[PDB]
Amino acid sequence: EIVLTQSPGTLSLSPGERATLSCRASQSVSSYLAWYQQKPGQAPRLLIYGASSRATGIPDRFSGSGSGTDFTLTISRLEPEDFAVYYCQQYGSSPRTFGQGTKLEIKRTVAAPSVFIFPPSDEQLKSGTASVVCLLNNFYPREAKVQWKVDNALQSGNSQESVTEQDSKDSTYSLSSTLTLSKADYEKHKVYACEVTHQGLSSPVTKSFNR
Amino acid sequence: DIQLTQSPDSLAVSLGERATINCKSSQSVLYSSINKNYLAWYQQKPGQPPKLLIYWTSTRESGVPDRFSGSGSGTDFTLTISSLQAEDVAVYYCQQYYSTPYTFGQGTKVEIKRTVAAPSVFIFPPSDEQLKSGTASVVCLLNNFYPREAKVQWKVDNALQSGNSQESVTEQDSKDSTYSLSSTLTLSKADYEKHKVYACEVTHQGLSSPVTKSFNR
Amino acid sequence: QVQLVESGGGLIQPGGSLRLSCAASGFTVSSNYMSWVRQAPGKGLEWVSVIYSGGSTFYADSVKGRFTISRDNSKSTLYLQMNSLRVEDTAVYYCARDFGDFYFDYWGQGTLVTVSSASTKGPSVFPLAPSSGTAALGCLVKDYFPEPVTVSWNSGALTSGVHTFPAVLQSSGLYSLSSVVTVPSSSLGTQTYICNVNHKPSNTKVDKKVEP
Amino acid sequence: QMQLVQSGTEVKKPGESLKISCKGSGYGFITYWIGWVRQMPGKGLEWMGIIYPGDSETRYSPSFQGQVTISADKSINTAYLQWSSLKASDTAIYYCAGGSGIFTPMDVWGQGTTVAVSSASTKGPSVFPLAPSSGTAALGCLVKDYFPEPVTVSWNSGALTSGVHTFPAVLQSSGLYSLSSVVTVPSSSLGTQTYICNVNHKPSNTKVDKKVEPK
Amino acid sequence: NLCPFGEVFNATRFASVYAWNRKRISNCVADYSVLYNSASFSTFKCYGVSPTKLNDLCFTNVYADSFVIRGDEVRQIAPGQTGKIADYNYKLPDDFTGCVIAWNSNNLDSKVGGNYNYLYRLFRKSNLKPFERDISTEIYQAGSTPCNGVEGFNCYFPLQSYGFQPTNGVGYQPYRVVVLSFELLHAPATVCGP
Ligand SMILES: *[C@@H]1O[C@H](CO)[C@@H](O[C@@H]2O[C@H](CO)[C@@H](O[C@@H]3O[C@H](CO)[C@@H](O)[C@H](O)[C@@H]3O)[C@H](O)[C@H]2NC(C)=O)[C@H](O)[C@H]1NC(C)=O
Repeated sequence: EIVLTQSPGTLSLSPGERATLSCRASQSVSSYLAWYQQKPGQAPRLLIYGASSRATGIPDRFSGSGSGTDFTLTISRLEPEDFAVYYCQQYGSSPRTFGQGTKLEIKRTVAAPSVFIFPPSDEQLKSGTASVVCLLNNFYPREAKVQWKVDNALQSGNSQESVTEQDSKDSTYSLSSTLTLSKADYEKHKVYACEVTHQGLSSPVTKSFNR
Repeated sequence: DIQLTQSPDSLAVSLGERATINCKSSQSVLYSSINKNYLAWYQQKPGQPPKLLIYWTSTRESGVPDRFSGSGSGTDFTLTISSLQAEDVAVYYCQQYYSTPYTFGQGTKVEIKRTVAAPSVFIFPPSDEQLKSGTASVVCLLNNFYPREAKVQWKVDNALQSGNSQESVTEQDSKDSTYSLSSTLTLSKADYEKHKVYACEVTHQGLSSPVTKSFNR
Repeated sequence: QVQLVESGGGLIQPGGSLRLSCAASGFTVSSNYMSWVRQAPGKGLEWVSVIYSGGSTFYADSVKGRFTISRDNSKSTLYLQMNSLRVEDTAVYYCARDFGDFYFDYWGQGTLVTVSSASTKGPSVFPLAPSSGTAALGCLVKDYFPEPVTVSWNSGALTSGVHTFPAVLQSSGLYSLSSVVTVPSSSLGTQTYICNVNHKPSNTKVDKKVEP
Repeated sequence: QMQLVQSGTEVKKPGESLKISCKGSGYGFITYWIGWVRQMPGKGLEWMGIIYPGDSETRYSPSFQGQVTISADKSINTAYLQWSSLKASDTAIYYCAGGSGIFTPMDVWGQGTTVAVSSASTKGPSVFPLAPSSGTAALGCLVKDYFPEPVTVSWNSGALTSGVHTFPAVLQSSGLYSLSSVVTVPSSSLGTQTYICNVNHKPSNTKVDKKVEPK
Repeated sequence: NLCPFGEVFNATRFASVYAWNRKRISNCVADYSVLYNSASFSTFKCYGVSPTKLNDLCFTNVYADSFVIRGDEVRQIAPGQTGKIADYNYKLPDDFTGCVIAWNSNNLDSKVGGNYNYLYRLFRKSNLKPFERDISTEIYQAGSTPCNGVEGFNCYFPLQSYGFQPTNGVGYQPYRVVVLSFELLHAPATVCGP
């Protein structure tokens, strides 16, 4: 077993810059290293083989380097579609092993989130469960803080958050926070507010509704 | 799992006479590509590790005297010790290395055949020093006899005893090729003092009638 | 052109067997190295098995004695039997064309193998009514197992401004997903919005109309 | 030109782990495959397995496949036989044998390693006299209730060696051993000469010089 | 009148594994003591024969096969083995009777740049039969479209070059391998010991 330790874990670079990725090795593998690009929802695509050679159909802006233990993948003239998780694979000694990956983000301007709140539907309320959904739409950067305040009391333990990948258009994130409560514990309260703290907001934005 | 059964289990051959051991194989142990049977013979003197004598059913190991000859093919193999020096008293095994796992024979003991010698029967009452501790040990000794077969029975007040006697036999003596057997009768002091006559009855080929050695407490 | 299409993924109980198929186009399967590579949900890539052009088979230590790689040249398909499956084996298995046991120059779309003693359950879709410029609405796909679930808006007509969040595993052991769209504050009653939720493992297709 | 030297005698309780050693020295050992042979007391030879030290390729007998583990260290030219949990059924002398290849006879053998797996604890022997009684007289000593087995009995401190018979130890139902050694002397020197049996039990460091004479 | 074992073992150069050299040895008296008493070999695994007993018997012919492989591939020179070397370059029969000898040659076969002169076969449609030698350079046809002798899509060169460099690990280092095959057919025996 030989472990490939990539670095950094993730990166964030603007379009047109140069992205350098490092792939370390437990043991020497000579030039027997390959690089792969895996866009979200897609299979990995061969980018570099032999640690220097470029696979067919790959633009010249990609290039490989490194000799026996330290390897470098350099991507120049960054395009919005050239960003995904990049893996390095060695084939010097069996078994072949990959790296943990190295994500690449398309940086952009700071966009204030658009906050929307959705009360649970009456159809769902019949089944005995109420779901309150708070939406953060088209914001950058990814980092954001969402707090559930029911009757001005902070709630903890029933909120799950989901974040989409970077949108192809506007390169913006979107986050969903859902609060799950019983119909009983739901109608034992009046005000359901969602407070959002984001870099693009001067002050936290609160969206609330009354049952 | 090639099985190797060899006969006889015990062999008695006089000094200078011929000793023959047969080794039977379940499967064939012949390599066709080399035309050599993959069978070996080993000698194990008492208290010593086995020593390789003959390999490939015919060829003897370097340093083996010319009196050890291997023979046979297929599933039948024989070890022949032409003449018999006293330095050959051991147990001989036949082992195959044709295919893993390697398997040995059950073993064939070779003793020097000698004249029928009657045992010298001696019996020892338990010592007074041991009697203090509360256990009495009666020892019956058959000093020099041949063959090794001998029946030993303990009869206390003409009553047979079971489960309180253990036997130990020496190896064949290097000069006169005689055997020594000791049967020890173990009893508690209470059981020992509940009886008077302690007899040791011995049956042997060299005795016309059984010999009994006895003492009174 | 090269195509690699996979099949056979789904939900299987621990210890139960499953067979993954991978039809290949663009090359002869008998004359090429082919490998199976699995990627755990949220983890990295792991090589599983490889079959040489001469027919020789090699497997990883974690899958030896349980997984078997085979090819059917008459069907141009690469198979992967799995037999004694485990919960740890739950991963997205990829079909890759190996170049001399070294690197994978072509990959299949991948299929998801879920190993659990859980029971397949259909999702329930609930509307997210728009509040009282631009407006936001969506549907709530809740309490389904196992994933994937595909969500469409107006049978694929509504594409721009649609965000479908990744599924989240709830404390009940069931998945839940939300899909939202961005539409103008006008054209609310003039246009009818319906979300098409499809859960193939449960064979559930629900078209839920959303309106205030 | 190669010789095999094994580790020393082992006395262990049941459930203990054990790892005996076998080192070979001489010209070669790159051709030698090292196997292991078990010999239970009074039984024949049982082949346990074989290993090539260079690449640690190991082949096991089906009877010993999972019960034992055979390893090696090519750095020091030494093979190993390891038990994770010993049993009384493992009480046997273990030899390591060497042959110049797989499917070849074993020409170099070790001296053997004695392994005794018992719950019996170390105990010194008790020596009692086998006093002579009524042209040849028989006398001896009784060595009883000792553990482990290595026990040495001499007469007149190694001087009297003709006509001496030391019987093999017998394992009593108590888990201990008992040995008897007897000598053959003329019925004349009973009073003129003094006979003493020298019993030594190194594992217990017990030494007894017991005088024997008719009562 | 001794057999020319030194010409094989102590050769200045060795052949690639795909084009493995074989030296037929016959009509000579062979002394193998220079081999089993040596200390330079890293692996010496004999199957079915005993090197110490080599200076005792007779054979019809003895074959010495010479080539260079990697350290990780030395294990593949054995009966019943599978791998790139054992399937496409050099295969031993299951009933193999002989010895395989290898030693590290990182000092003779590794250059500052990759030696790239030792080669092995990377692509083959079927495994090699035992003791078969394939030195074809025909372009491997990975698809249904003929290659016509030009490399490209679905058309690979069947040979690959070992990248022997002194800075690599022990596994990647070249190892010179000499395989001793003993043939005993129903014919006059010409190779014997002293
Ligand atoms: C290839 O060359 C090597 C040296 O690199 C040869 O090894 C040499 O073999 C000779 C054989 O006579 C050895 O000489 C004898 O050595 C022994 C000690 O092992 C000694 O008892 C004798 O008096 C005599 O000197 C020599 O030592 C040995 N040298 C080395 C360094 O191994 C080898 O023989 C050649 N290859 C073949 C196939 O013969």
